[PDB]
Order: sequence, then structure tokens, then C-alpha cells
Amino acid sequence: AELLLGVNIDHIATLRNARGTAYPDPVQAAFIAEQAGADGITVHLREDRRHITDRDVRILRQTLDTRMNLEMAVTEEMLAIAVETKPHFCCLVPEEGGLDVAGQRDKMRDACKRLADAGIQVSLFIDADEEQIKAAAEVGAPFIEIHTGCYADAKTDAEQAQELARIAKAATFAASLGLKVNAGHGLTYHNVKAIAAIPEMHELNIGHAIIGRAVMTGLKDAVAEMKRLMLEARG
Amino acid sequence: AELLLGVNIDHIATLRNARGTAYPDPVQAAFIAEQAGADGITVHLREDRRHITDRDVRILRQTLDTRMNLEMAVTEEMLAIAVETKPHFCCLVPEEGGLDVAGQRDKMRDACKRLADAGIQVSLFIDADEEQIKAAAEVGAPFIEIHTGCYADAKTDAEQAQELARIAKAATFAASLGLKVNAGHGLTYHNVKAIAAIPEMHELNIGHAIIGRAVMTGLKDAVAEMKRLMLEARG
Amino acid sequence: AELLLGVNIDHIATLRNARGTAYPDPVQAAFIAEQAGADGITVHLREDRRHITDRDVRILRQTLDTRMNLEMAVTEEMLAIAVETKPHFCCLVPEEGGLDVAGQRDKMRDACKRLADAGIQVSLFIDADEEQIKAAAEVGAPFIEIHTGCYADAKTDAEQAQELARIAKAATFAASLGLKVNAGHGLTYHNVKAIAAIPEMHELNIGHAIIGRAVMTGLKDAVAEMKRLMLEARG
Amino acid sequence: AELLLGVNIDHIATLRNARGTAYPDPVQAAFIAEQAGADGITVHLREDRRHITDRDVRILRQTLDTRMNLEMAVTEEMLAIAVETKPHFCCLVPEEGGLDVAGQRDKMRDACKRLADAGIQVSLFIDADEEQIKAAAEVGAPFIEIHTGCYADAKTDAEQAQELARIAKAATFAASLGLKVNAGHGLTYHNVKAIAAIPEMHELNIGHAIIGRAVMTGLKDAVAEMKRLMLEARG
Amino acid sequence: AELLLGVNIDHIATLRNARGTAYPDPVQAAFIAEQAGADGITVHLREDRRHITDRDVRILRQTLDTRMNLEMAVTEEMLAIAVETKPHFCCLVPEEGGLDVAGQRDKMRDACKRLADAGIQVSLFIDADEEQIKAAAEVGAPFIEIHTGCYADAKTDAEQAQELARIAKAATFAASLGLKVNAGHGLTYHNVKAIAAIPEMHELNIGHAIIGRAVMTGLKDAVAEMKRLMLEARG
Amino acid sequence: AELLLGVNIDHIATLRNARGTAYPDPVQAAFIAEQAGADGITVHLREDRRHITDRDVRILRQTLDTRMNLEMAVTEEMLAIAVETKPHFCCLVPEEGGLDVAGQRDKMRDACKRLADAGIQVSLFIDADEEQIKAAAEVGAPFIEIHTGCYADAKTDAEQAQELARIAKAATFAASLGLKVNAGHGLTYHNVKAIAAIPEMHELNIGHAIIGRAVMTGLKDAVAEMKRLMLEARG
Amino acid sequence: AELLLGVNIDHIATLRNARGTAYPDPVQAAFIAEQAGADGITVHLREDRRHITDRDVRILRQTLDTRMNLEMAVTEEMLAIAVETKPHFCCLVPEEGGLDVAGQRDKMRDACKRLADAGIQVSLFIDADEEQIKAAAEVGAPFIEIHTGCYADAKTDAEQAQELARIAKAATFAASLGLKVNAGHGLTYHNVKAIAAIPEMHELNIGHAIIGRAVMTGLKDAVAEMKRLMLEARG
Amino acid sequence: AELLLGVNIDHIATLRNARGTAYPDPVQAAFIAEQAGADGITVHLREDRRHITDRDVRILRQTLDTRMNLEMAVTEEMLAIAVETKPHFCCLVPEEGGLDVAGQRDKMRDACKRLADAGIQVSLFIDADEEQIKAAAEVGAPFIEIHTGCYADAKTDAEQAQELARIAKAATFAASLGLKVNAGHGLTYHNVKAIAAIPEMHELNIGHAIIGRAVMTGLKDAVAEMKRLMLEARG
Ligand SMILES: [O][C][C]([C]OP([O])([O])=O)O1O[C]1[C]([O])[C]OP([O])([O])=O
Ligand SMILES: [O][C][C]([C]OP([O])([O])=O)O1O[C]1[C]([O])[C]OP([O])([O])=O
Ligand SMILES: O=P(O)(O)OC[C@H](O)CO
Ligand SMILES: O=P(O)(O)OC[C@H](O)CO
Ligand SMILES: O=P(O)(O)OC[C@H](O)CO
Ligand SMILES: O=P(O)(O)OC[C@H](O)CO
Ligand SMILES: O=P(O)(O)OC[C@H](O)CO
Ligand SMILES: O=P(O)(O)OC[C@H](O)CO
Repeated sequence: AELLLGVNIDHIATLRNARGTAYPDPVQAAFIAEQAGADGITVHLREDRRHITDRDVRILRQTLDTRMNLEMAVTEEMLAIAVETKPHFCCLVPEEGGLDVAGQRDKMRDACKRLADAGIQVSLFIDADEEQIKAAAEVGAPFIEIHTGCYADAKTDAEQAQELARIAKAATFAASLGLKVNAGHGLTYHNVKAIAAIPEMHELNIGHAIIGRAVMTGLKDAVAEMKRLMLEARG
Repeated sequence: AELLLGVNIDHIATLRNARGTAYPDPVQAAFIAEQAGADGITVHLREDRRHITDRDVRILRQTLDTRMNLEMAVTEEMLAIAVETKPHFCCLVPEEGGLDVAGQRDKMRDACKRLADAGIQVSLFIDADEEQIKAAAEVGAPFIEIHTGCYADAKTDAEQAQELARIAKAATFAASLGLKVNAGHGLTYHNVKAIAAIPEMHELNIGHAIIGRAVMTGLKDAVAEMKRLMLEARG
Repeated sequence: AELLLGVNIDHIATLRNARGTAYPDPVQAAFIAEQAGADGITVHLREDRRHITDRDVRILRQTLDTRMNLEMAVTEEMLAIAVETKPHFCCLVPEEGGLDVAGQRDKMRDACKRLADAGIQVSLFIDADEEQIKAAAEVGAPFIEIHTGCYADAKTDAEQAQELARIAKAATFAASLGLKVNAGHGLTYHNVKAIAAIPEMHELNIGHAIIGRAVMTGLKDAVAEMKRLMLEARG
Repeated sequence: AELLLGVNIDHIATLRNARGTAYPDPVQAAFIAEQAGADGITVHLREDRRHITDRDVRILRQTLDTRMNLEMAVTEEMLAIAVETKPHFCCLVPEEGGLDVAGQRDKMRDACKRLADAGIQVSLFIDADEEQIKAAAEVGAPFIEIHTGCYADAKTDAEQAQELARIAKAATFAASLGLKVNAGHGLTYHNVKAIAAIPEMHELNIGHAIIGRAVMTGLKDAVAEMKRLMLEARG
Repeated sequence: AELLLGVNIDHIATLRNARGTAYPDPVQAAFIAEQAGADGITVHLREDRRHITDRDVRILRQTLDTRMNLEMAVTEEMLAIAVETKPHFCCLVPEEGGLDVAGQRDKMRDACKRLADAGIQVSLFIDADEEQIKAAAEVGAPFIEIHTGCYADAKTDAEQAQELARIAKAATFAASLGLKVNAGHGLTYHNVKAIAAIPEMHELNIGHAIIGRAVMTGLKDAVAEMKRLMLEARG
Repeated sequence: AELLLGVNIDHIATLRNARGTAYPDPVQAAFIAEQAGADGITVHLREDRRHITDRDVRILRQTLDTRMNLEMAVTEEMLAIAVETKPHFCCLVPEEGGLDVAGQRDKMRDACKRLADAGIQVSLFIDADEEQIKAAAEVGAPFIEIHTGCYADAKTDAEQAQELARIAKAATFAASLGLKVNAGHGLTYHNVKAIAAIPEMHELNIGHAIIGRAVMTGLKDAVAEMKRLMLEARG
Repeated sequence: AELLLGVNIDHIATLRNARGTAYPDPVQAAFIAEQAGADGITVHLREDRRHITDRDVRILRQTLDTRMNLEMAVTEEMLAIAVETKPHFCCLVPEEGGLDVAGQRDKMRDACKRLADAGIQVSLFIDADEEQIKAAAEVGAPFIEIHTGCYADAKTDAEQAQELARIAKAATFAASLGLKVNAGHGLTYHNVKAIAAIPEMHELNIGHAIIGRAVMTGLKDAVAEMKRLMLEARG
Repeated sequence: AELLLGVNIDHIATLRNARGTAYPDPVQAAFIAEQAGADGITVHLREDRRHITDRDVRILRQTLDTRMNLEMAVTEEMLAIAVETKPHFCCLVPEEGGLDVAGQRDKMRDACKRLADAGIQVSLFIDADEEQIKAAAEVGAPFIEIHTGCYADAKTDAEQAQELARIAKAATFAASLGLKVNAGHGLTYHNVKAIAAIPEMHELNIGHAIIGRAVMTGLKDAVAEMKRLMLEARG
């Protein structure tokens, strides 16, 4: 099918949480994004409940029209929450910045096993690294989300093209191991296309850039604009 | 009789500083607000730098088309900066929430004279309390800014009409002492009008609610809506 | 203060329940309306749960930024739900169509006390009849909502003028007894002005006409349009 | 040629009949839809006249700029009305939900001939079943509309993929028999693409999802959005 | 109440009739105007059916949400059509340009009598002339519509102020005879206010200027703009 | 391979000339169209002056930012004007609807040479008939403009695919004789694509439908929509 | 009565002339301004034809829907042009910054008389100086336009209050001598209200600020916004 | 890969500098352009500081989200500024119209090397002339920018085809020498596609036409439109 867009609305909550008022509400942003180009909504439940809260998660789970992508660390608390929330997806992240799967195979194998028993499709957030990618496939996870952070932070064009190739190459290798592959982190309006051009990419999860544009332009257009650039890249 | 709107763009920066990238940029937010109903732009330069930064204040001072209202604590560092920056207005704030002017008549006295000698119109952020208002007049400040936080937080409709009355008496009282009076903090699209209808009010400084509405509808309509409400209330 | 607009979103649910699907969602509609001129949101929980469901009320109670006006019949079931929900307002209606308070003073008296003990401000939905009005005051309700239905179905400009005059006198009589007075049912973009011009009116509750304009122009402009016509009438 | 979009406005009427009032009017909705991406308008005249009424069909027949697709059951009443109305298209449906043509070849054969003699191009609403499809061709209908309902209610990505594949094969089988093939029922902004990508599809008939998006964003953008997603899938 | 706006949509049909196609359709324009500021819709059935047709009139009569104002000459054919159409209003015009009432008293008396028997409220289109105005009241018509043509065509400011005074003065005199008074003809975006400022004016019927703006801007805004200028003039 | 759009603003003038005032002004309509997708502006200067006038042509010639396509009959008056005006293009039209070039090979021969000596690119408006096409090539005209009226008026879907094919063969035929080919007259938002997909087509001249859509949505979106459809068809 | 807005479009030409191209065309800008709040259009025909040119004036004189206000220096060349051009208004300006009328009583006396015989209403651009105003009344000019530049360039809020007062006194003074008074030049979104609130003001002529806003928001909104601010001030 | 759009905002400053005010501010225009399709921003720092100034450059260098392309003449002053400024790109221009690189091989060779040590990518603005291109490759510049002015100013369609071809051949030629090639200057909405379709093109730098469109439609749409046209050309 076509490249999917998962909108991370965490930053809506970081705006809210800077004051303890109820606005802006992530429940509203999710309706907007879902109707402006988002194919899924991503939330990251942090232990410190810095932005997204259990309240958001519980309501979002009842209001989303598409599917929730629960981002969380691999800890007993979160696994239990994930198990009871039954989100359609679960992206496991760290408590170059990606999860260390190669070095924690048993831990990761049990988490994937456990989340899948609860009928959740698991995605492991890792670096564009073949060792981590091979390990991901071996612990049994169906998805991986390639960290696009270093590509985004590239300081020169050389650094960027090098990072792009590492990512594209990583995606091809992962697909060959039968993994389905996503990307996200640091993606912006001016750097998303080269990543969206990568054929193996299944869905891009984008947050900060979108919210940063929304304050100026409104969430609806901010999301539609991102989706448009993404589909353009594939055309 | 013409109520002015001062938009506080602090939270544009909080959203940016949650990531370390350059966006969203407060300088862009100011251009938008100034052209959608804002008569002034307010930025609070906190010691910790959390949201608004020195760079922000430096560029803003050269990009604003209206005038700057520097929110700061009364310290030597800040007073130093203010005199260097020469913002049109300076609003003294602590770091019931309002400044304790009566309990520091000399520090405030010198603070005002100093900023006043720099060509800065000083405003003392205080509570709707006559003792403080008398202090501010005695101390020489041209302006005071009545804290509307307790009115915004009033749980019941009764506790609210209660705080409204206190703010209304405090504004008429301030005006009788020759003080020009502003109000800010906690004002929302839903509680602003009652405050705007208060005759003595010179300018309402508003930030969080506007930014909060902005991520949904975009800063321009968010600012324009607030100004429209304010003028309707006066009419 | 400003004439308020309460938006009834029951018909968003009507459109939803015709299919079993989850869209359109009353929770979304409420966010839009509250940010486009609505000062309150109104839902009618019907015993047959035709449109608004227990889920809607449960989620809405957690997502509304303003306040809820729960429309319900006077039955043990509903009263129990109201007490548990703690809506800000409760509008009691029948299961010309107004409540027969004068003929059930005991029942209504117990209902008002009970809800009032739960912190709920009660409104009695009644016809423009001074007997019913006098009784509503006597039973202890702080509010009443005059039934504007007959005025809306006026088949002749004359029947209309006559119905208007009757609401207006009723409103004035209501206010003299100390009641805050609302009005709603059948109000449209073409007949709202004459009712909004009535000074004693506190809040108009409008549903159908707005949703009917929304399927064409979208909810936001539909609510804003209505608020604007309402404030023009007061001006 | 271009994949066409037929917009079903039944639910505009649903919202209307909940009150006895005349708004919203299906006649207006049709003009908006035809000018925003709709290539045809679809109404279902139900024997109970739940939503669309004889008036609507009568006026619509005179105001549509494109062509009407009259959805009706195969009864003497409806057939008589169809013949008198001379709609461009007629979609026969039941009073998984598709018509049992294979089991009523005589009835359907007479129905098709009769309507065809009236100049009406007939479409048989059927399940993605080759027996029914084979029979539709044999009874003489120039069109069929595959029931996309089961595909829409797919509870698992798997049930969905399986339902899709089944529609696709059915479509290809339909085309080989010389049938023009349409599809509709339950299509949404999130599942329309996979169906629009099916080459043999001539026109998709979509109702509810569009009206559901309309109460939020207004009909025009709701229809345009849908057409756009449809042409992107073909591209 | 407030100054009403009657939108004449004749020119929509003159655009249509220049080609014999069905677009643009007056039925659509009427829905738009009615929802953008129009309080009534005006159509002029000319004997030659130059623009508006009997078809338009018959449909419009079933689709208008507000009220039809049938403009027509005082001839047996039209009276019969008026009698069967039962529009809410009927403006009698000539087959300085206004109807000659003073010189055809019997004719006019019978037409008013006849139309009123059919329950139609009659308006006579006349010059800002006291003789014609007195005659209008005497033949029994409830409304008069003052020809604003000469005010519109004024070639100098003197000519315009003179025409304005003749109109204002005419309106005061008519009101004193108990007539309700409208105006229209030649009203534009730059000359409507001075006419809308006249207190006696009940409704302004405007056509050409609105349609002329619509081609550039869209009917909706063209109507909302006119209504806004009109209410501004009265404020 | 890049299809151009030529907007005919004739009907802007017909709307104006229905009143004798200056609005709507064709000169404004041209500025809008040229900036919303039009690559050229067409005006037909009729002997009777009905819509477009000499003033129009004179100012348009100085205001157009693209180029003029003067539609005219082959007469001495018109040919005289054309040579004086020096429009970029000249489209010869009579006053099946197309020019009879074969039956006037000499008049047309001289007409072309004359206009061609003035620096005018000549186009002969003709029917999708090979005899005429051969005549136009023989006569020296650089362009021909295939009449799409019969295709636009085709009642049945069959009579339509019939006319499409004739136009498609006539365009490929024209191209083989070295003629550049345009098409115009009757094209609407709903029949344009099939015509735009024809490879040989250089520019489609379109007027009435655009103006007709313009009174509803405004000229800018009306022109932009048409261009968008045209390019989608080519893609 | 109505405070009028004259839009000066010189800077559209300024932008054009910076490249020798034809765009942007002042003629287009005038259509936009006249339909967005401008009651008049002003162009300054400088002797050096820096921005506005003779074709601009010539064409504009034929396309303006309202009326032209010709700014020009007093020289025979200009008087001949003005006289031949017959603009509705003429504002004599020097080529503080005001026209030295006192110092050239003879020249202006002849200018005013000469322009008046031509039916041109004359306005003298002067400083808020009694000497110049007496002089302007003595010479016979019907209007004066007070130079608000000093008010616009006022640094401090005091320096500015002095300037406002000076303009208001001068306005009152001018009126007492039978002069009608306009203002403008340097007026902006943030400083226009204080001037519009001056009751003697008949029309404010504004250019630069509007054009500067237009490059960001587009001319239509920039003009509507200015007109809105002005009307707000007088109400 | 992706064809890029560099927006030249010099004319924003041109409009500003025409009045000594601070608006419109180039800094605001850059934020708008970068969020509407611009991949870069170009400013020409003229030795006479006619439009863009040193503060503009200084602030822009701190606010641009993408990257700056500094246009400048080759002089020590400029080289020092460029070097100290560290813009991502530098386009050396003369102060046909192209830079005479052949005639000054020494000067440019030092310029290129000097700018490159500073980490600045250098582009030489030249005519589509092989001599100059060879010269540009010999001196070591990594980019060239072909002057499209002659193509833009091409009167006849022939004169224009010659120019296009010349640019395309020069583009192909330049590429064969290892040069990357940009184009721009004089590019407009109506002539940009033919240039964007040239495969060797890396970035088109456009200014004037966009700003000229912006005064009418606002910058955002003017930029988005240009980017859209460009991508359309390459697809
Ligand atoms: O999901 C995905 C996302 C993306 O984002 P961006 O940045 O790219 O947009 O992500 O993950 C992440 C999150 O978690 C972040 O959060 P914070 O908020 O913490 O930063
Ligand atoms: O009704 C009213 C109207 C008005 O118009 P205006 O112009 O003002 O707009 O009217 O009456 C008349 C009509 O009839 C006219 O028509 P036509 O079309 O014929 O011209
Ligand atoms: O509106 P607030 O609550 O965000 O804060 C206002 C600022 O403190 C400015 O004074
Ligand atoms: O406006 P209505 O007729 O839909 O109904 C209003 C509700 O009954 C009040 O909430
Ligand atoms: O899209 P639906 O589910 O509302 O229904 C489609 C209609 O049945 C077809 O016209
Ligand atoms: O599109 P039409 O039917 O209005 O006419 C097109 C014009 O005749 C231009 O060639
Ligand atoms: O508003 P300004 O400063 O651009 O100039 C206005 C013109 O002088 C017109 O009066
Ligand atoms: O598009 P232009 O003609 O305004 O100029 C473009 C600049 O020279 C930037 O390259």
C-alpha cells in the first residue's frame, strides 16, 4: 500500500503540562491529525508522565478512529500497562540512541513474546545497524523503527548522505530478514522526502516538527502538508 | 478607552526547547501576533533560561514592530540586561503570586528609578491588594499588573464573581492613585471578557491560552480571536 | 454579562448511531464548538440511548473545557446518573412540551434538592407560562429554560410576534422571582435574534439548526455564525 | 477513464427527518457534492421513507447536474417509481447483504429488462461471489456493485487483506464477463485507497463516511478529500 | 427588528439563460444566500421568461428556507400565477421608473385585494413620491418599495444627497401613513449604507451588485459582505 | 505535452451588460484567471457588441500578462481591428458550428496571410471533420480549434464516446498535417478530462462553465479547479 | 457620517518599476482594494514617473469603480494632466513636509480655481499648522489633508500624544473655517485608530503600511483589516 | 532528485526601503517562504545597501531554518563579509548580464578558493555561454547559475524557444564538466516549467515574480504555487 504517517502528539501534552490546565488536549489533536493525513497516532508513556498521562492514554484508546502506537520502555510497569491497554502497536524504546537489542536478547525476546500474547504488534526502535537489525528479527519482533535522528542532526551534506545510505541500506537488509520497517525521529518538512523515498519504509512516525509547525499554521495543515510531501517523495 | 492586547510568546519557546532544534522560533510568532491583534509582545527572561533565551531577546528587540515587555525578577543581572536592552516596558515579577512591593519598598524604589532612567516604563506585577497598590504608587512605578490567576482558577461560579469584584475594586483603586493598570495570567478565551469589561484596564497580557489555541487553529486566528473578544467586551 | 450559547451535540450522535460506526464522534464536535463560540455543551441522555450514550457522557465529562448541561427526564435512573456524573448543569425535561412543575411540586422539589445536594445547578424546562414559572421558583430551581418551540413553529408572522411577546413577558416575570432564565428548542439562524434581544436571557441552548448548518459549512463556522447573530442582537 | 465517485446523500436526510424541519436539504448537499468531486449522486428510496422522500427524488431529478443513482429494493412499487423517474442509474438492493440473484434469476431478469426498457442502466448490488456475479451477467445487468461491507468491518488486518483479495478477484472475474463494476458500503477515508487501486472499478459509491466528515469540515472539503484519495490510489 | 436583506437572484438565471445549459442554477444560489445573510429571496417572473423561469419558481417555492418575494407586472397572467404560487410576498412592478399607482387606482386596488385574498403580502414598487406613496396606502397595499435607482445613478454628490433626502423624506411620510417600507434597485457596496441608515427601511432588496461581486468572490461572501455593511450602517 | 488553459471571459461582460453599470469588469476577471491557472485569455468581439466591447479589448490588450486570443468573424471590420490590436492569437469563428474553410478557401487564405503579416497566430474554429482540417492546413493556418459542442451535448453515454472518438481521430489527423490543435466550447468540469487526455491537444478554450462555477465559488477557485482537472487527465 | 478609506497604491508600482516588468499591475490592486474597504484610490503621478505612470493613470481612470484622488505637485504640466484627466479629487503636494501654501498664496489660488473650473475637488496637503490652514482657507481649497507623518514617526509615547493633540486641534480649527479635513501619510495598523477617532476626519489616505502588510497577507485582507480598525475607532 | 526552490526576498526590502520604515521585514518573509516550499533563501547584499542591509543578513543568518544563499559582487569587502558570515552558498554576480568569469580568471580563481576555505559553496552567475562555462569549470567553482533573463524577456514564441534550447544545451554542457547547475532570474509563473523540466537543474532561484504575486495573494500562496508548478514540470 502507500507510505503511512503516524503522528506523535506527545508535544501537544508538553504544552499542556507546562501549566497544569487542561488545554491543549491531546484527544482533540488526535481527531484533527487522523482527519488530516495521519494513519495512526503515536503516544509515548514515560515513567515520569512528563507529557502524556494515563488519562490521555485511556481516553485516546476509546476515541482514536485509526490505531494507537504506544511508545514505552521495556520495564514491568509498562509491559503491564501495554498488556491491559491492548494498543494496536507498541514501539519499545530506551529508558546512537536506539534500543540495545543485540545486547539484551532474552529481555527483548520475552517482551515481544508477552506483548504478542496480548495481541499487540511489536516494533523495536533501533539504530540503522545490521547487528541490531538481525537481533530484532531473531527475538521475534515483526517491526523495527529505524532511528532517523543522526540523519536529521547531520551537520554537513556529506554527513547527511552518509546517514541516508546507512538508513536505506539498513532498511533493505531488515526487509530481507522479513521485518516490516518504520522510521522516525527528527524528521522535518525539509528532510522527510529522502527518507520517504526509501521503498522498504512502511510508516514514518513524526512528532516535534509537526507540532512545531502547527503552532504557526494549525495542526490540520501541518499534518496534511507532511503527508503530501511524503506521498510526493514516493511518486 | 481602547484596550490593548499583549501576547506572551514564552510558550512558543518552551515547545522549541523540548527538542533543542531551532523551531518553533519565537521571532516568527511575534511577527504573526503583531499583525493579528497584538499591540505588544511579552517575553519572560527566566534565570534558568528554560524557554525564552538571550538570543531570543536580542533578535526580538530588533524584529518587533510594536514594543517589548520584558518580564523579569528584580535582581542585578536582570536589571543590568534590561538597561542594556532598553525594552519599552518592564514588568517586575517574582521568581498570592504577585510581587511583595510593600515588603521591599527600597529595592523596588531603586529598581524603578534605575529602569526609569533608562527610558523603561515599569510595571509591577501585583495581587489585587490595596496595600501593594499603595506601595506601587508610593514607590513610583507608572504601571501595575493585577494578577488574574486566582480569578482564572476560581472553581465555582461564586468564588469567581468574588475574585472579579476584588480585581475590579483594585483596578479603580489603582486608577485613583494615578497608576495605569494592566492584568494578566490565567486569562482564557472563556474568562477574558469579564476582565476586559473593567474600565480601568489598560492592557491584558496573555500567553498560555493563546498558544494552546494556536496549536489547533494557528497563531493568527488564535490572537485575532482573543482581541475580538476583548473589544466586544468593552463595547 | 455576555449572552451565552450552549451547543447541543445530540445530533452528531444521531448521525453516528444510524450505522454502528464510531464517527462522527460527539467528543470531537464538543472541542470544535467550545473553541468557536460555545460557552457550554449540552447532551440529552435518553433512556433508549437513541443518540448520546453512557460512553459519550463519561468521556465528555472528562474532555469538556467549559461545562456540561445534562438534559434528562425526572426518573430515578437519570437522577442517579446525574448525581454520579456531577454535571455543572442539569436540565430536567419531559420523557406544549414543558415540564408540569405546578402539578408535581413534590417530585420536582425532591429532584431539585437532590441534584442541588450533588452540586448540580438545576434548570426546569418549561413553557412560557407564569404558573409553571412561579412553581419552578417555589420548588427551588435556580434556573428555568423557556420552551421556544411554539415561537419557532409560528405559522404566521402574527402567531410568531404573539409567541415572542409571551416568552419575553414570561422571562421578565421569571427574573423578578429571582430565576436565571435560558431558552431553547427550535431556534434557528433566522429566528434567534428576537429571542437573544430579550434582556433577561442568560443562555440559549441550540442544537439541530447548528448541526444542520454544519453538514454544509462545518461545525466551527456554524457555531461562530450563531454566536455572532446572538451578540449582534444584544448590541 | 477516471475512477468516479458517487456520493450518497441519504444521511443528509437522516439528520433532517429527526425533526420535521426542512433542513438540512438533500437538494443543497447534492449541488455542493457535484461541484466538489462527485460524478454522480446516490439516494436510497426506502419503503418506510426513513430519510429520502418522494419530494427529494422528484426535486433532485430536476436539479442534479450529473446523474442520479436510485437505490431501491426489487418490488413492484419501486420499479414503477423508477420507470416514471427515469434515473440514469438504478442500483437494486435487498429490502452478507448482497442481492440473491443466482437464486432469483427470473425476478432479476424481469427487473433488469423492465428498467432497461425504461432507459435505466441497471446495477445489481451483490457480494464478492462469482456465482452471484456470473448470474448478474446472465440476467442481463450492465453493472454490479460489489459489497465492500465485509472488507470494511474487517476486525484484523488479515481478515481485511483477505476480504480485499476477494473483492479484487471478484472484480476481475466480473470484468471478464463484460460487467462494469462499482463498489461501495462502508468505505472510509482510511480504507478507500486499497479499493480505488483495483483497476476494474468504475465508480465507488460512498455515503456515511463523507457525511460524518462533513459535520466537522463541511461537505465540500469532505467530498474533495475523498476524490483526491481515490485519484491518488489510481496514480 | 433589524434591517432585512432580500437577495434578488435573477442574474444567476441571466448567466444560465445565455446558453441554455442548466448552470448556474438559481436553486443553488438561493440556498447559499439564505445561509450567508439573506432574509428572503427575490425573483422576478418576466412575461418573456428572460432569466427566471416557471421551473425555477416552482422548485424555489419548495426549496427556500426563508420566504419568496415574487416580482411581477400587474397583468391577469401574473396575478393567476401569484395566486397559485402563494409566495409570502409579491412586489408589483411596471410592465422615474416606479409603478404608476396614483394614475391606476382601481387596477391597483383590485390586484392588492386579490393577492391578499390568496394570503399574499403585497408591496408596490414606486418612486420616492408622496402622491404615489399616498395612493399606495389608499389602494390598501401593506408595503411599498422605494425605487433607489435615481439615487444610485446620481451623477454628482449634490444629485446624490438630493436623491437621498427625497428617499429618506419619502420613507418617513410612508411610515406615517402606516405603510411598511422597503428599498432596492441599484444598491451597491459603496452606496448601500446611507440607504440602510434610514430608520423606516424594513428590508433592502438587492440583486445585480451582489451577483456582480459573486463572480469574483463567491456568492456566500458577496452576500455576507452586503449584510455586514447594512447592519454597520444601522449601528 | 503541457496542456494550456485559455479562459474565455465573455460571460463576465454579459453579466455586466445586463445592467449598464461598469461591474463586473472583464479586466478584473482577466487578472484573476491569469493568476489561477489561465495561460491565455479569450474574448469574442461580436459585431453587435453584446458582451465584450471595444473598451474591453483596448484595456485588456494593455492589462493582460499572458496573451490575448481574439475570437471574431471573418469580415473586413474585424480583420481591420485585429491588425490594429495585434492580439497574440486570433481565432476565426462564424457569426456543425465550425467555420466553413473548405467552402471559402480564398477568403480564409487571405484572412490568414493578412493576420499572419501582422504577427498574429491564426486559429480556425472548425468541426472534427477531415475535409475542413485538410482545408485549414492547405490554407496556411498555424492552428485549428476543434468544436467540442456536439461532444458536450451528446445526450447518451454512447453518443458521447462516439463524439470523443471523432474528436480524437480529428486531432491526430490535424497533427499529422502539421497543424497545432486546440479545442473549446461546451467543456465543463464534468466532461473536460476525456478531452484533456487527447495527446494532440495544445490548449482548451473554456468559458461559460468556468463563469457559471465562479458565481458560486469565485473565479479564482473556478479557474484553478479546471486547470487541476486538465493536468490530472494528462498525467 | 461614514469615515472613508482611500488606498494609495503607489508602492505596487514601486515594486513593479524595480524590474521593468509589467507586474504587479496597479490596475489589479485597485480592483482588489475597492472591493475590500477602500472608498477611493489614490495615486501620486510624480514628475519623474518613478512609480505610477501615465498609462497607470489613463487606464485606472477607466477602471476605477469608485473615484480617483490624484496626488501631484503644482506645475503647469500636472495641472494640464489633472484638468484633462478629470479625477474626482486632486491633492496638491510638494515635490515638516507639507505644501507651503502660505508662502505661495498666488500660485495655489490659481491652482485651486483652475482645478475647480474643471470640476475637480481640491485638497491641499499641509502640516498641522494654523498659518498654513488659514492660508488654505483663504486660497479657496475645499479640503486639506493633515500630514500625520510627525505623529507616525513619534518616538516616545509623550512625543506622540503631543502630535495627536496637534492634529486634533488643527482638525477642529480647520473645520471652523469651513474646510473639510482628511489625514494620512505614515498611518499604520497600530497608530490609525487615534487618528480615525478624530471626528472632523472625512477620509484617511493610506498606502505604504497597507502594501507592506499585503506582501504577507495579500492585499484584500490588508485593506479590510485597515477599514475594520478605522470603523472600530469611530464606534 | 528533488528540484529545489530558492526564494529571493530582496524586493521585500525594496518595498521597505522606499519609506525608511522597518516594515515589511525580510526576516518575516523568510519564515513564511521556508514553510511554504522554499528550500533556501537568497538575499543580494548590494554594495550600496539599496534593499537588503547588514542587519538583514546578520539576523537572517540567525533565523533561517534552511540555508542562506548570499548574492554578491566580487570585492574584498564582500569576500570578508561572506567569509565572516559563513553562508551555506554564495552566488557571485556582476555589480547579457552574466558575470564575466572568462575575462577575470585570476580574480575568480582566488574568490572561489577563498570562499571555499571558509566552507562556502560557490556558484557563479553566468550567461548560457560555453566560454564562460568552461571558464567557470577551470576556476574551480562547484556551481553555475544560468541567467534565464534572455529567456524571460523573449518576445516571440520562436525567440523564446531558441533561448530555452540554449539554456538546456548549456545545462547539459555544464554538467559534462562536473559542474552542478542552477538557474533563475526573470522566472515567472508562466515561464518556469519549461526551465524546471531541464533535468540538470538543481535549484531555481526566483524573487521578483513571487513577490509581485505576493502583494495580491500573500507570500505563502505565492511560494507554494511556484513550488507546485516546478514539481509538476518534473513529473
Ligand atoms: O514516534 C516517533 C516520534 C518522532 O518524534 P519526532 O521528533 O521525530 O517528531 O518520536 O518518539 C519520540 C518521542 O518519544 C519524543 O518524545 P519527546 O517528547 O520526549 O521528545
Ligand atoms: O428586487 C430588487 C432588485 C434589485 O436589483 P438590484 O439591481 O438593485 O440589484 O430588483 O428588481 C429588479 C429586478 O427585476 C432587476 O431584474 P433585471 O434582471 O431585469 O435587471
Ligand atoms: O496568559 P498567561 O497565563 O500565560 O501568562 C501571561 C504572561 O505571564 C504575561 O504577562
Ligand atoms: O435547538 P434544538 O431544537 O435542537 O434543541 C435544543 C435542545 O433541546 C437544548 O439543548
Ligand atoms: O458509504 P455508505 O456505507 O454509507 O453507503 C454507500 C451506499 O450504500 C451506496 O450508495
Ligand atoms: O467554454 P465555452 O462553451 O463557453 O466557450 C469557449 C469559448 O467559445 C472560447 O473558445
Ligand atoms: O500611507 P503612506 O505613508 O504611504 O502614504 C499615503 C499617501 O501619501 C496618500 O495620501
Ligand atoms: O527572480 P528574479 O528575477 O527576481 O531574481 C532572482 C535573483 O536574481 C535570485 O537568483
